[PDB]
Amino acid sequence: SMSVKKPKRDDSKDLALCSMILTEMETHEDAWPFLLPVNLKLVPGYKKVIKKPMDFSTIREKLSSGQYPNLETFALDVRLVFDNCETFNEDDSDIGRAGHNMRKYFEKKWTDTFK
Repeated sequence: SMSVKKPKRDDSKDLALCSMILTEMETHEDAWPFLLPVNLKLVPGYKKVIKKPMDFSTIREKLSSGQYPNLETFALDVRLVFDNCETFNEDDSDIGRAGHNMRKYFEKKWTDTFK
């Protein structure tokens, strides 16, 4: 509350560390469905169904230009990528499996880097 604060967690490395995580996600062999925005002209249904499209290249640009206020807003966009994928893709498809794999990979790196 006013003039009453918990001890200051050091957040000075968060930007660098989210960039490293994002590099590791970008270079994973199963990243290919997620590297670029879904082409809304060429993929029927996507525009109407997926209210907030997100992809690794869009996260990279937001990261690089100070559009994440804190590390939690960064994780919310990474998770959005996988939540969108599960909304649109069957679990038993190459893309569906890719999304599960990547979400697992992300959540481990997130825990090991920050928790």
